[PDB]
Amino acid sequence: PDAVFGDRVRRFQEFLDTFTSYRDSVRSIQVYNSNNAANYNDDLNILPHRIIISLDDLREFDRSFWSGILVEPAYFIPPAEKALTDLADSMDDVPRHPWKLSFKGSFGAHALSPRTLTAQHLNKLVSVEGIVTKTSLVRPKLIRSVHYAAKTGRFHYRDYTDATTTLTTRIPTPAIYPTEDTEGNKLTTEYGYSTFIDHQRITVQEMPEMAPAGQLPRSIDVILDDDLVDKTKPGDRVNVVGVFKSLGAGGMNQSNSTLIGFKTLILGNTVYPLHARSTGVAARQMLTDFDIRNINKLSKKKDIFDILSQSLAPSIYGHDHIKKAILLMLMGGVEKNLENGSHLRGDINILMVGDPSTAKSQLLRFVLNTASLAIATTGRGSSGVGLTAAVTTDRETGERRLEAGAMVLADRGVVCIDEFDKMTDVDRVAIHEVMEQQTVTIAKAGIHTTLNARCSVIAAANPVFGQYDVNRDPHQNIALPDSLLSRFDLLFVVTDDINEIRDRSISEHVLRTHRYLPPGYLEGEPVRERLNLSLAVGGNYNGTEIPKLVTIPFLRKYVQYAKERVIPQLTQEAINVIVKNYTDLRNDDNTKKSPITARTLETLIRLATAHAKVRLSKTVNKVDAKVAANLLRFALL
Amino acid sequence: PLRDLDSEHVSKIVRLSGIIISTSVLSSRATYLSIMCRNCRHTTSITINNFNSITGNTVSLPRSCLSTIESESSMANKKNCGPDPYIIIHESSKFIDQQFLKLQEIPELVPVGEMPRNLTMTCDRYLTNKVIPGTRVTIVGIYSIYNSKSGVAIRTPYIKILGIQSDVETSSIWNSVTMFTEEEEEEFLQLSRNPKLYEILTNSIAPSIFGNEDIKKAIVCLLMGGSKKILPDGMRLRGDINVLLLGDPGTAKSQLLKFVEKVSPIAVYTSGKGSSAAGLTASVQRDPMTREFYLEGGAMVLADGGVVCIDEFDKMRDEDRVAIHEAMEQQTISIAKAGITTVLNSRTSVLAAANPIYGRYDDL
Amino acid sequence: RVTLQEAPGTVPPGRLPRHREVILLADLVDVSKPGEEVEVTGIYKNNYDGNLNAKNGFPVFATIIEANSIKRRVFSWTEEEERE
Amino acid sequence: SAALPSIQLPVDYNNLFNEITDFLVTFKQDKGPKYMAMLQKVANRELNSVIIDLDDILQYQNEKFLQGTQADDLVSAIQQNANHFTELFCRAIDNNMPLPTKEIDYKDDVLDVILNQRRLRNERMLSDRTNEIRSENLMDTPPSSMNDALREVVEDETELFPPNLTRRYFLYFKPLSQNCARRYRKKAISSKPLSVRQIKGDFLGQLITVRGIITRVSDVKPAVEVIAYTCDQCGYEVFQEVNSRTFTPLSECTSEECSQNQTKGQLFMSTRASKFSAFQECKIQELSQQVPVGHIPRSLNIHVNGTLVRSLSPGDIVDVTGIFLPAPYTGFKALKAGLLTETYLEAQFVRQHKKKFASFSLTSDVEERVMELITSGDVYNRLAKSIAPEIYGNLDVKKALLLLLVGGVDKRVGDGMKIRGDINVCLMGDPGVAKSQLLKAICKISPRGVYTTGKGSSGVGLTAAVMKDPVTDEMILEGGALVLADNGICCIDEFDKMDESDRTAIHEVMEQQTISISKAGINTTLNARTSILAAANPLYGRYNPRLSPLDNINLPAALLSRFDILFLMLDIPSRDDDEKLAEHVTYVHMHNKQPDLDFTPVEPSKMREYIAYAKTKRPVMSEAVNDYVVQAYIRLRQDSKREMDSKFSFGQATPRTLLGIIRLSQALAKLRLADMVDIDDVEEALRLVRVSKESLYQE
Amino acid sequence: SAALPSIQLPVDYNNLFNEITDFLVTFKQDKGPKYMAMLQKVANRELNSVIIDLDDILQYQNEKFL
Amino acid sequence: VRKDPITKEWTLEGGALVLADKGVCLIDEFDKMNDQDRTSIHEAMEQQSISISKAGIVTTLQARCSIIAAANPNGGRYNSTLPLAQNVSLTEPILSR
Ligand SMILES: Nc1ncnc2c1ncn2[C@@H]1O[C@H](COP(=O)(O)OP(=O)(O)OP(O)(O)=S)[C@@H](O)[C@H]1O
Ligand SMILES: Nc1ncnc2c1ncn2[C@@H]1O[C@H](COP(=O)(O)OP(=O)(O)OP(O)(O)=S)[C@@H](O)[C@H]1O
Ligand SMILES: Nc1ncnc2c1ncn2[C@@H]1O[C@H](COP(=O)(O)OP(=O)(O)O)[C@@H](O)[C@H]1O
Ligand SMILES: [Mg+2]
Ligand SMILES: [Mg+2]
Ligand SMILES: [Mg+2]
Ligand SMILES: [Zn+2]
Ligand SMILES: [Zn+2]
Repeated sequence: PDAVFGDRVRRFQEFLDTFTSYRDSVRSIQVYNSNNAANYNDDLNILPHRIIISLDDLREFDRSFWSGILVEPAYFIPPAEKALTDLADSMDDVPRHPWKLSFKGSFGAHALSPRTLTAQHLNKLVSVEGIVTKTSLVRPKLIRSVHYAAKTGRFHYRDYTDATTTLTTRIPTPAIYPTEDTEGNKLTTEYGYSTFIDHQRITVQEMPEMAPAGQLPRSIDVILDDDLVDKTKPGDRVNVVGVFKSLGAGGMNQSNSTLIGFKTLILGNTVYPLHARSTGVAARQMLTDFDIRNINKLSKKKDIFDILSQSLAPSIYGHDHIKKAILLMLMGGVEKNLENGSHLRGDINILMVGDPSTAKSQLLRFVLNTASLAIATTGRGSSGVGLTAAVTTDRETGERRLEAGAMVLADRGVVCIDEFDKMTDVDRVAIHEVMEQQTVTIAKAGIHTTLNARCSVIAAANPVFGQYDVNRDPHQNIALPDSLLSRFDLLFVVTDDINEIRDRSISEHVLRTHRYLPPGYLEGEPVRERLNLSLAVGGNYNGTEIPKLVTIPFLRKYVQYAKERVIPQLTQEAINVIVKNYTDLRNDDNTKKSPITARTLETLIRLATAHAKVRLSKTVNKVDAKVAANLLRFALL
Repeated sequence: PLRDLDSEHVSKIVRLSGIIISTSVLSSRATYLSIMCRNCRHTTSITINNFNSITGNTVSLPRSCLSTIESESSMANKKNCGPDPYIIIHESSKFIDQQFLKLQEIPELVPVGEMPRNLTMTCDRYLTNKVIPGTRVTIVGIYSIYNSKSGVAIRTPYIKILGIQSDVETSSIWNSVTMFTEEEEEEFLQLSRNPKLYEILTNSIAPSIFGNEDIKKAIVCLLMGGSKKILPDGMRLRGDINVLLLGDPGTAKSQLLKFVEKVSPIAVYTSGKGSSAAGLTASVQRDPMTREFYLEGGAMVLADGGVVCIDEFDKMRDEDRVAIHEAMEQQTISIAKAGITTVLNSRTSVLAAANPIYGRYDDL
Repeated sequence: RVTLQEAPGTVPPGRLPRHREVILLADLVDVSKPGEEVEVTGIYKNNYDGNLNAKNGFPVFATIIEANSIKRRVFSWTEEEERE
Repeated sequence: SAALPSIQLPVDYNNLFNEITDFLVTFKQDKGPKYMAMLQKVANRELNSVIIDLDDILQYQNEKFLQGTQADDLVSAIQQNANHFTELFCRAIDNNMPLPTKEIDYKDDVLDVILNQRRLRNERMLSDRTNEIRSENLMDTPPSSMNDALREVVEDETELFPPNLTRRYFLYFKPLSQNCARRYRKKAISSKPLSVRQIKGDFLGQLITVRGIITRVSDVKPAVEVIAYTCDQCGYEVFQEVNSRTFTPLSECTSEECSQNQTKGQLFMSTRASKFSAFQECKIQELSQQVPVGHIPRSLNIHVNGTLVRSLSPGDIVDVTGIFLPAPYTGFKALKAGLLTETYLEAQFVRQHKKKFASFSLTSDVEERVMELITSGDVYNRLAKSIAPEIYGNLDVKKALLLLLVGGVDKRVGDGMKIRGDINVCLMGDPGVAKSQLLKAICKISPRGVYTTGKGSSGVGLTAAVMKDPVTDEMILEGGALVLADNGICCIDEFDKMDESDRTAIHEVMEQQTISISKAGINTTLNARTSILAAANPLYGRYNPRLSPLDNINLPAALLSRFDILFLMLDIPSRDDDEKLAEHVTYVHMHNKQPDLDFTPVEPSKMREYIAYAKTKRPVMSEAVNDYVVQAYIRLRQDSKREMDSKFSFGQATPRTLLGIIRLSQALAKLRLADMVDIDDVEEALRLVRVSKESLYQE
Repeated sequence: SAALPSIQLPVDYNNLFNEITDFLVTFKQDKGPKYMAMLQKVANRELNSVIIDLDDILQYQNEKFL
Repeated sequence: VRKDPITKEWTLEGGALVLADKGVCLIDEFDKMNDQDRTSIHEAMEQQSISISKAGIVTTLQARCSIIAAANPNGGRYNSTLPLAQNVSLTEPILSR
């Protein structure tokens, strides 16, 4: 019993009593676990015993304890965890594992990168952001072994600890695995009564956009324990909060005699996956009730389809039908999985082709910034293994494993392909399978695997002459094969025809767009660039929370809500419209930019379903089918 | 010189020059460590101020407990704690940073049939992370000795770094300086009040080039860049100016590119196909030690926040063409390989030069 | 340590050029640039290695030449050469 | 001591062993008890493995509860701690083992006569010990109490072969079914199929079921469980157990005689007296639906021992039930933190999602379903139209796909020359005619269907590669996609996009059914008996009537002749036919099922067993059908010669066309489960061949 | 560390030293303070031993309580 | 920048152009180069330096070397009626240097 330990425990009791949010969070975890246990008893999921703690609240309550948490976490985190366990045990007596702690908030000088991690930060709580490059196999670690002695018919047990389990060092007492009892009787291992805690080690390298352009990168190992396991995949941007620890003896013992130094790693307490641009982490936003009410009150309006569309990229003049197509693609339709395993597409593919300087790349860059899981690729820059997958070899097991390409990484997401015309044919015929079957089949030497590639694709192409020609055949203008043309749901030809009034209006719009100042910025000061890393949970300038046209942060709240919540179902009144329009398009005498197949019918169904998603309707209506039908007519005529 | 090092320089301060080819990761050495006996529980502290040794623990944990020889307590409660009984208490121990560097003799003066010779060097504390590989340095250090386990008594030489001097300083966004003194701040304000500042700046651009005044004005405009706009919908508007110079051979366009490379704070001069061993745009290869993806280099990325001077712009590879297009317009480079997907900054102005077909330009 | 091979002119036609390791001491280091032909006088002696050679199956010793002297078989001008 | 403190657990192994023992003698499912009749077959050397079904134990517990007596939850206790209950069940079985009715002859196994000699030796030592102890008469003095103390001292003095050395059976735990668990309100985590994501450390020691695709299977190797040594000095046999990947052999004898003596004998290991298990190591991979979004599928190690070997093959989607057990840590020592362990699944039971055609047997329950499908009538059309029922129309294409699934008669000539019975089908047409959907439907239907892409599957991904297998420590040939589809269907989408090397590989596959590889790595011929279903587009991407159908089909004549059926699938717009397609597709999108309610599609498992019974049949041709086939072939050859100069030509008729007609006729005879080929089957084959190419191009 | 855990005792040596210091300057038994005049004799080499009487400290505590 | 397969230690070699700094580079068979060499001599005759960004090394080496080269005409024989640009595979900018 240590007196300063008890004093720190009592101080964290006072902090937990003052801030009732953590008191409510412990109770909310406990009622969820007890309700699931009662459901399993009567007729699932379990929540881990750890609490998110704000460092700013602790700093306001007690600056000494906050600086103790940051600077000497070994002396301050175990008292606080003991205090949290005491609180949870005092409340859970009426309805066993000790409670853990996680940390959020500003870290100040402790917000570092793997390059910025130095030996002065050892034995300190640090928050480190980077990219996950390597992850190890999840391995169980024996904590208590249970054994049976058949001669006496009794169960024995032995507890095992290692240096990574405790923040404070302890005298290492290595107790061997018992095969005798104290009297010499044979022991048999009771697998299933023993306890094994999951253990992982990941490598966090500094982000390639925050790393210097010529230097070799710096990384650090992070050890994760039971409930922090498998919260990451390789390629994720992460923020790991944990204690920068030194372990063992750096060769000072006689047996060791070498200059690896003291081995250093982060004992992770907290792992936040971060959303960065063109990464595999999907952007998510926490929806408050007020935002849900705003989304629902916009849903009842009649002009909601012409309000969200024009508010996508208001800094681009024209392309009004393309904005509608991008919105319906972001809604993304409903995927059908039949009882015999046959799959039907839900997502919408858009090809744009036409004259240069027509804001195609700007639209691609907008979709890269406004979509939750958009990944940007270029034509010749990416390759066949670049988009689909590749096979490499890991160091430990020596067996071949898979590296996921851009299409696999953008599963349930968005692929923005610029310079679609300049792509190699091998990667084309790779893309044929992805855009329809929505899967990637790898048949390499020894490995045969099917990966999910459920993706929306936006493509920007150019005509073979550099400029679109009205008098020439559009098949001659695009010069793309028929099978790729059929995959894309909507194909838009954007010609830079020039008229005096239109050039006047575009010139005024661009000139008034270049005269924008951000709020809080001086007239002469340059706008600074801060890279956007968002936490993933689970032409008028003054648009402020749905006055006329919505903000981009609110618009992706609407898209997220419509994607998770409503799953519209087709009905007869939409079916008649889409059947009539499909028959008319199949038997039209007019020449079309896009060929007409049975794929256009499913395009009509997906577009009607996507428009129903905009209205937050559980049913697809006639008005959805007609707008989906005459949106297709613009892309064809 | 590195190859004129001798046994007479052993354990003496040497001043020597070269190029650094590798910098290792930072290791953690103990300065102050608090140790405790395993069963005896005797508490001791060790202070280390010497980190000069390599492949050796010149200071280590004591081989037996120090409680008995001290005899500090009157009671003194045969008891032997054992060999190496001490355990390091890490939460109360202190550490510094140690870095391994490798210095090579400069490749300009190397014998033709010989591999260039190099030396392993050690730095600690504030001498670490002060130099990147590729930098030409002067180094003051102790020519020292270690045994590595080729001769019965042969020791490998190494240098304990006492001081690093960077002969020239490379220019990038990370090494850029934002601080300004008051006298140069006022002196630059006296420049802006001159109504003929435009004329004197255009005359200062390539003084040894006759004519091409409009091109020199355009170079002045290119060097400044323009106001960059970030809009509430997120669509970024670029302010950097890209200028192309098409023309007949021998008309000082390459000299204009070289002068822009010299005068720009950050600048990279390359050809259309790149350099001899430095590529164009962005190169994402694997780490030579850990096999993990990293950005090896590239002209358009190394000169972020600066100017890329592309000579012979007509002759270019196909992947470089689309990367150059994207990096001109969106000021970013999208990289999507099987291991890594990213969009990285290439906010740089392009000054390109090219020749037309059939030799000279044809008016017809 | 300097690797010295038999000069290809002196080698008999069908045979391969033999090579030796020559150890140069304090004053003799860096006097011979690789690719140049020299004459070395020295003591011909055996290398001592642990447990000899296990590949051969015979107690076979490697040999070296501890160089007593190196003789070779420069754009420096004197004052008279400048006058000339 | 306090070093190993004791804990109290709810499990008690005394009344659980008594419950196990009473279960094996009293479980009468509804001759005599089930497991007592099974142990008679085990004792008669006619049965090698004992399968303990947890459904039987659950029913036993239900009967005990209805009787009113109190029974422990044996099913749950087995589920948590199955590794102990394997040995408990083996002890219970060895306690109550019936005598063999049969006597051992010279045709029995060597292991059986070894175990019989060990049992006879144990009996003889027991009798000799009690006889000499009776000869002592060390008290000269209650007969029955004397015999009880006598057997007590005799069984304690002598060294016997333990029951581990006298067991001829392997014991496995079949998981309790979900349906049986639903009846008794029992919640079976053992039945619930988990992905590799969800097998965490808290499942260790439990009996769990994992569903996934098998990727790699090692070769069967003898893993020694206990090593036998002979000593010349004392005549004892010394046995040392082995439970790790490595062991140290015994040198000096450790028997009772040589321990006391000053001269210890030298032990010589004997392979035949030692105990081995047939051992396989397998890799199971997550299914694509199991993998979360943006993740890579993970793999699990499966250990297969005893009788269960060779029941797992690469590419099989399976439910593997086994005990999740830890293994000693493999990996770098610096990376390990504490008591880290590797994991593996010790396999207990395997269920196939797709049943193999060769494993089909005429069990009683199969027969009534086959008779029901026959007596429903119109089996050929019913099976063809129910192949991909979400695809509207394409009835003749689906008919040829069903004949693709069934196949014709594989022919062996006494000279050794072989004519393949497998049918090859090409489906070439305009984009958007759902040919990829049809390939996926067939290629999920067939038990050994492998789906490939034109450039996604390379040459080394088709044929073979010389790879090292580390568990058996040998370089072995590992097959590509064609080897994975051996005696199955290889599903080649984007046929015209393939490179020429893969075209040569399939060129050898399509006729000779072999792949001959002569590279630096390897000099082999390997069996690739795949039936090939290819999907393709014309040369221009869209079919045009201006060009010849040879011209816009970029396919060589030799590779054209290999395909028994080529379907041109034209997308011709019409007002009436497109409306039916539109209403079909909209109905499928709205009710998530098929439009026409006048017929019920055959389930893929029912279709699989009917096709298996069809593949068991071996039809032959008579004189009349041979004459009709000969006349049809002559007419086809003359017609092709006439069409050669015209644009109507679809190639030249070859003897391969004749063999394809015969193969299709035999497949159609197989569907009717007939031992002979009829006129009508030949006419159906001819009309399928004619409407494959000529009829649609004429329209 | 955990090898030498801390304990909390009612004794505090800070306000006890201040109480001792105030006792030695302000205790006037009834020339000037007693122990201040005694320390003058100690400083003048006239006295060799200092006797602290607990009766004086008890009287000091009584006066502080009153 | 190359790693020795035995020593496992990296070396930076500037090549023949950097090694001939303040000297002479003698290039035989000038017409038979590959693309990488053509870029290297183009950079050396353009700005008398060689830029390398490999294996974490980003640097510029001085390549102020005079160049003497030997080449053969196309077809093995020089043609008087054709001019110099047609007689070699060398493009005009490298001929101008
Ligand atoms: N107006 C000028 N004033 C001074 N020097 C000049 C002028 N024009 C050409 N030169 C010189 O001519 C030489 C040729 O260099 P450049 O003209 O820069 O080469 P360039 O032909 O323009 O580039 P190319 O098209 O790739 S060959 C240099 O030494 C220049 O200094
Ligand atoms: N007859 C049909 N019945 C039902 N769905 C159909 C039919 N024809 C086409 N489709 C649908 O139209 C789409 C065409 O997809 P695919 O199966 O890729 O067609 P395809 O013949 O493979 O085209 P490719 O790959 O360019 S040759 C799918 O969503 C099909 O479900
Ligand atoms: N209709 C438009 N409205 C606003 N800006 C435009 C429009 N068309 C082009 N621009 C501007 O012209 C620039 C050229 O880039 P972009 O048009 O995206 O090239 P491309 O069309 O070839 O992809 C962009 O920065 C964009 O802001
Ligand atoms: Mg563009
Ligand atoms: Mg030039
Ligand atoms: Mg397809
Ligand atoms: Zn001690
Ligand atoms: Zn013996």
